[PDB]
Amino acid sequence: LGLREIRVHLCQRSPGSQGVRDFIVQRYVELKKAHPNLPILIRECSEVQPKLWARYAFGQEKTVSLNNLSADEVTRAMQNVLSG
Amino acid sequence: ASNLIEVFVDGQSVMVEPGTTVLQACEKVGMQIPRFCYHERLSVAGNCRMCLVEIEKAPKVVAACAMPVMKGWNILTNSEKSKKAREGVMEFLLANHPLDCPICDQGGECDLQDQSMMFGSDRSRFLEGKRAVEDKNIGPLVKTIMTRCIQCTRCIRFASEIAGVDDLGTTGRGNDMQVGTYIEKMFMSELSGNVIDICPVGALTSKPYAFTARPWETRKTESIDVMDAVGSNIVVSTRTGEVMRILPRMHEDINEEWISDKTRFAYDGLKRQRLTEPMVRNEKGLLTYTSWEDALSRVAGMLQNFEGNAVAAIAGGLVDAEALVALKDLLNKVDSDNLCTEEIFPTEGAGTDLRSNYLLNTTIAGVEEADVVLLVGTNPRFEAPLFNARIRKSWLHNDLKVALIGSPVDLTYRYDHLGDSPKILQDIASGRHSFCEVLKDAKKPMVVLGSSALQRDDGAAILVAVSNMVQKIRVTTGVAAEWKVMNILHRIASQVAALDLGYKPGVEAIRKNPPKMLFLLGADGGCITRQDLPKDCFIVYQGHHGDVGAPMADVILPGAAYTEKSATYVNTEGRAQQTKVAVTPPGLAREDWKIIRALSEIAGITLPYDTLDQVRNRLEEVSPNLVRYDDIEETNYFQQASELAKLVNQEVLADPLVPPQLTIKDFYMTDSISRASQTMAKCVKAVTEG
Amino acid sequence: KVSPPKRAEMKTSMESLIHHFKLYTEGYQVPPGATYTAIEAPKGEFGVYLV
Amino acid sequence: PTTNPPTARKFIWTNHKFNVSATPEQYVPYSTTRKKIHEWVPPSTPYK
Amino acid sequence: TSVKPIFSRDLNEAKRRVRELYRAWYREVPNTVHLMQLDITVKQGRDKVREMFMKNAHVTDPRVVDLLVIKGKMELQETIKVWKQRTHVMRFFHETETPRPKDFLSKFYMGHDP
Amino acid sequence: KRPTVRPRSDVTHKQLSAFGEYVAEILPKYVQQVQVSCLDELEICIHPDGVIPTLTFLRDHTNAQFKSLADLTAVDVPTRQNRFEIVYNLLSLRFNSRIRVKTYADELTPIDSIVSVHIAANWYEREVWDMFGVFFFNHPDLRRILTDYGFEGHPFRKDFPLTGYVELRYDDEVKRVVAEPVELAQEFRKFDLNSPWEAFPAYRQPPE
Amino acid sequence: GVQVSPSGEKITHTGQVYDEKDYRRVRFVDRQKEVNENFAIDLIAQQPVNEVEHRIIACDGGGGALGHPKVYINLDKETKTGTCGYCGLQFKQHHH
Amino acid sequence: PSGEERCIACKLCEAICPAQAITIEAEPRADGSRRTTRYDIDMTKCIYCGFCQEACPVDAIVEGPNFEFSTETHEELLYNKEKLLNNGDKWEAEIAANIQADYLYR
Amino acid sequence: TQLITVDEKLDITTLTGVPEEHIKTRKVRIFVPARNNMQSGVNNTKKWKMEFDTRERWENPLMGWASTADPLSNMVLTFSAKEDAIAFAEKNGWSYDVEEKKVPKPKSKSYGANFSWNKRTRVSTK
Ligand code: SF4
Ligand code: SF4
Ligand code: SF4
Ligand code: SF4
Ligand code: FES
Ligand SMILES: [K+]
Ligand SMILES: [Zn+2]
Repeated sequence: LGLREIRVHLCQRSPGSQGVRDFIVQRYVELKKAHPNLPILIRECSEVQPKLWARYAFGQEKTVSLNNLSADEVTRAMQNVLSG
Repeated sequence: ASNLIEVFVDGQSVMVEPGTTVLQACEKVGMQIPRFCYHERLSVAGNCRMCLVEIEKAPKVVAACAMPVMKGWNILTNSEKSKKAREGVMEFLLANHPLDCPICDQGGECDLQDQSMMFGSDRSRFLEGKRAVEDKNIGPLVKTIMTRCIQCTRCIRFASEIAGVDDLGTTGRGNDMQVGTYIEKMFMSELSGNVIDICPVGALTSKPYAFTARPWETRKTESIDVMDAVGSNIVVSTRTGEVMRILPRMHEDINEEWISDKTRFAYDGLKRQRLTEPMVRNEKGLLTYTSWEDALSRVAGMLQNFEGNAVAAIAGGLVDAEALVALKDLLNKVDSDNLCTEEIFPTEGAGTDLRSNYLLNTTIAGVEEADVVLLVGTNPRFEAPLFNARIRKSWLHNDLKVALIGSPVDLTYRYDHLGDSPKILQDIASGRHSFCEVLKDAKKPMVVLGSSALQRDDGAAILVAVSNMVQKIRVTTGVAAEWKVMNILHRIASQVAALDLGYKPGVEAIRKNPPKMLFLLGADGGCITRQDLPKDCFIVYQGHHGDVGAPMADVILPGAAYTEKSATYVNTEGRAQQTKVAVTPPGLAREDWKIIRALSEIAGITLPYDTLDQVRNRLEEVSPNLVRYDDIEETNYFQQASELAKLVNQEVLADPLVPPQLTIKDFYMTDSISRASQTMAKCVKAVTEG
Repeated sequence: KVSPPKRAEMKTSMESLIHHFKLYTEGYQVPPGATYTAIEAPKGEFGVYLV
Repeated sequence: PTTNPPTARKFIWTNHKFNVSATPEQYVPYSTTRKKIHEWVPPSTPYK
Repeated sequence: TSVKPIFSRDLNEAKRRVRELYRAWYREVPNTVHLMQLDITVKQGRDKVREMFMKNAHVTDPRVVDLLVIKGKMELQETIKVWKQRTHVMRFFHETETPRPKDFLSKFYMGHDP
Repeated sequence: KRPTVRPRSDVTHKQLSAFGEYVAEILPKYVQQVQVSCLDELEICIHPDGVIPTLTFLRDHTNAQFKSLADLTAVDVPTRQNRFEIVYNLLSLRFNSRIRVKTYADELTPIDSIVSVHIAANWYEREVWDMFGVFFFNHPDLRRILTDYGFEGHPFRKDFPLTGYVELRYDDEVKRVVAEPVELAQEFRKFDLNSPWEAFPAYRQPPE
Repeated sequence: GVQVSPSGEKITHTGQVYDEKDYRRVRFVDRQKEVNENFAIDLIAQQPVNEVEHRIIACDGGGGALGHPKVYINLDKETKTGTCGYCGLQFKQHHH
Repeated sequence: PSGEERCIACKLCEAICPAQAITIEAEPRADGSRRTTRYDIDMTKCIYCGFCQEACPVDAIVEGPNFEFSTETHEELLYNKEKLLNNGDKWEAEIAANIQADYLYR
Repeated sequence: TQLITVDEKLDITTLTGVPEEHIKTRKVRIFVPARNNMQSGVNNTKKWKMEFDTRERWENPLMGWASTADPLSNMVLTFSAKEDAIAFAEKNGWSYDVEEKKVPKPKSKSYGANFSWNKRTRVSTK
């Protein structure tokens, strides 16, 4: 149940990744301040769907598609992943 | 047609730029003019006179390799004058060329033989005695039979321009003019097998490859080199299921036409000290051969015994991303996050979270594009020889301004040595330096920080100091947002893929929480041993060479090599490439991800994939850029990484930045294959004693 | 470039050795095209269609 | 070969041998190349 | 995406030809087993014919189904007038070949073949 | 004049060009291309729908009288959509001439058999079907003629392996001749016998 | 010369010999492994060095067309005899 | 005539061998000469066409006049370098005479 | 009347006669072959090639020859176009990996650069 890893896959140029890009620009830094032991791996590619992976203990992974989600509900999805 | 001129090849019109040569226009049309001395990456020499072609309404044939097209020229390439000129030039070459074709390593690879058959006459009129030239001993890598030399100065131009040694040349005059070294001098720099590549005749041959195979019988497999983190595209030449040769591949964005000497001649280490069967410790404490079932059953029993921080893994250098994600998934299913690498990167601040924090963001075309390059704590000539070759190419052509912070090493070009202290980073970031005002004069800077420099104790402090310096540079110079200044140069093939997959760099987690069960995925650096490991620790080493990790292991699992498996490796640029299968692993050795998956199945936690394509699917769902082969998609968020770096509050040490590789003797042996290679042993002996 | 030279010429001359090497390793290149050559075989008409 | 004997060479067999098939002195083929891949030799002393 | 039919306009009469060919093969299997002195029984020969048909059953292109029907008629006719011998008929069963199990552990224990 | 160069007569080239124009304008419905080679050989490339009218016209015309079929073959070029090129070489004894008729097919479009026009086409089309898998409509008996009984696959295709997929051996346990997946004691060593230098500039293809 | 292994098996001129525990010597059980007795390296080592008067010598192996292709050997090094790449004959320039 | 092997490991015989019956492996010898480590010719694969002996540039491989070498096993026709050198040493008194008689034609 | 519609991917694996192992388990490579750097000619870099993945080649116990067990080891197919190779691979049902044609970058070659007044392109020898 304990969170081990957060992976954010986005695009450098896509309408669906615009909110994810905005979230990483304005809010990733203090997220890393709040959790400076958790790997939030930011991976960006040309033609990938905006996707969020939460790896918990013993290899379980929860997958959240955040295609065409703007910054504030991307933030609340991240908060729901961090809390539960 | 702005700034373009119309020319004709055999009557066919074509637009060309000004300064385009006749040969370049002909190959733009689609015909390859014959050549012996022209190389498109060397300077124009114009001496072999084989590229003589006839221009229409011109009485004298011109050399296409040197003469530029003027305007409206009709280049009659297949005219009678051109054919007669080619026949005469081949006759003059083969007049004094020696009858050495059966005893020649250039059997079917001979430009002279092929151009003879395609353009020269079919018989000789030379009734005189041929000349003969005594041979040289320029090293144990290049065998010289100088009687075959046709004096095209390709080796001399390569050594002058790309190798940057100025050691070869022509001594004498006329027919007695000999290519070589006047004194008994041993020509051994890095990038020295490319003279064997570019010598068209068999005068400069490979001494490990001497009298071994033939080009028609050798099969060609296009793969990737893992000896460094450049990721040079290569051809493995394999005959009858045995690796026979390594050649470069043409890739203009990575390695151009050349590969390093370690890459070219370290292939013979794959025939010695190879792990072929699984082995386990017996009751006497000695390694004995056993079956795959028994070895994997022992490891699976231990893996079922332990969990959590008690299980850990360390990844070496010649490790593919497939086995990396396999071991990561296995330790994640036993709930272990101690997936460490031998190579150290600072985890403070952004760490490996942002991909731009540990990448050569400017890339090698950006090395060609830049104007000033500041190298911090690295020796690129031995850490990444093709990277240094591209720096020297930019230094020759674009007048690149190079400066170095670190120990003064010979980089085969003249640079500005700012000093070896790391306090110069603070000085430049503050803005009270002569090279700081040089940077503020410059427009497109490029700061390359070495992973060897990051290996130090104050690696985080060095990284955050360089990041602050780069941020100050971008503030004070006003560069474009598309231009990337910060770059990290790696010397480890597996490091970038492991950092992308989420491995924590360095064994600091291993030292903090010593595990009772350890995996050594190709780990031969000796970073973690049994002295700082607990006494009743179970070590399993999965690898292809038994060098440092196998003798200290309880179970040895023979994996595959980069020539023996199809594998994913990510270079310093972040570009992912895949090696193809050239040969098969010897004995009972298998593919590494297959070994890990079978071990997981026996342990009872089955990994959700069975085939290599499914492994690539898992790689994509972890980080979807290890499947974008030969793709150079750019990264961002350097502002965020620099902000986290600024909030990191470490301070640098007073130790000078000394790279581990100060000399080519340190360059020649770096990993297990180089240490097991006899050719690198001969090279070390030659550069130390001879 | 089609028929191999004599053995003495091969062992004496450079071009003859080169042509012997290339003919007995790779062989002569035939220009592309198709022909149907038929001769009067003793058993009838022997035909060869080469592409 | 009594008026015109053959050229004498030191490597020519001085004793002719007939067909030695199905005899103990018959020909048995083998690979004339040596070992190509050299296996790693584990140490003879225990780590502990 | 428009092509020339071979014999069948669509999948319906192609399946009709398949049914006719299967009918004639089912008729010929006992005669084959009796005439060519096969060690097999009538039941497993019909099972062999049926699972050959199910092996080919995944295709729905009418041209490919027509060509498969044509090839099946050639095989059947070759069995009607006995040119295909006992060895050629027994080649369908692979009784002299050790099969390869499809599990990852066994394919790992044998060799490098995926 | 030159003792090493084959002598050339242009009267045959002119005659074959005239006859090619003749056939092309007589049958514009089917004839797609007409060429005369440097060897003075006439090739007429036709649509597959006109194989029967073209062969019948060439056999029964007063000016053609191509009553003898030299051979019937197929060439597998697996880079074009219709990968099998069917070639009919015909001989005219009345006019002492030879002609070649070409057509195309792929794996799924059969072409009309010419058994009604020439009787050797029976066995020749049986050979073409057995070696390449090109079906022939309205054939008397289309079946294998050269391969083994129950041989699976068409072996003269380019993608078919040289050694094949199965090999025969006598098994004493079943007392039979059985087929195994093929294993070679020595693998066939492929040779890359292609010079990197262009041989014939007359056949230099334009760049893509 | 032909030498024997500790196994008792003769070693060929290529240096090939079977190991003690190698099973492939059962093909030589009740038969013989034939090794060519005349070793070419020893036979060419027995040949005396031809003492010539020229800076560049020509070799065809003897017999003209019956030998190897004609090559030229440059005898400039006085510390090393020039070896024919085909026949292995050694030549030395007479500088006295 | 010195006793050195005529073969120089140049692989044209196996390059021209139409049945692919010749297998050659080579390495420099202890004195640095270019010699073969393996020279196998399969009699059961050979078609006895003389292409090797007419492509050999140094008259090393020859088709000598021996034809009464039928064996009772398939293995004995799988020749190697030692067997071929033994045949050359046995038949040198006749092979050299035949080459002397005929070499002016070829 | 003589023209029907088919909306599929042109699968002929049931008619090729290839065993299902050598269809499903094989991977093919579609690529323009790299120029052999020991030569300078570029005539072998004009046509696209399809090859198969390398399988096991072991040692014969009798002669030491390279023994193989797969038939598609020497199978190399030549195509005039990448799309033609794609169509052939999808038609025969083989899974493909395709890499684009690596063309040499155009280069500014100037013979007068070897004798410059101030640039570093001046050579010290010829
Ligand atoms: S370099 Fe070429 S022409 Fe010269 S001996 Fe070697 S193969 Fe013959
Ligand atoms: S050694 Fe080779 S590259 Fe150098 S000048 Fe001579 S032929 Fe040219
Ligand atoms: S004679 Fe025999 S070994 Fe010689 S080339 Fe012909 S088939 Fe090959
Ligand atoms: S036998 Fe002759 S052709 Fe064959 S490798 Fe030896 S020298 Fe060359
Ligand atoms: S290629 Fe131009 S003269 Fe050499
Ligand atoms: K060379
Ligand atoms: Zn000699």
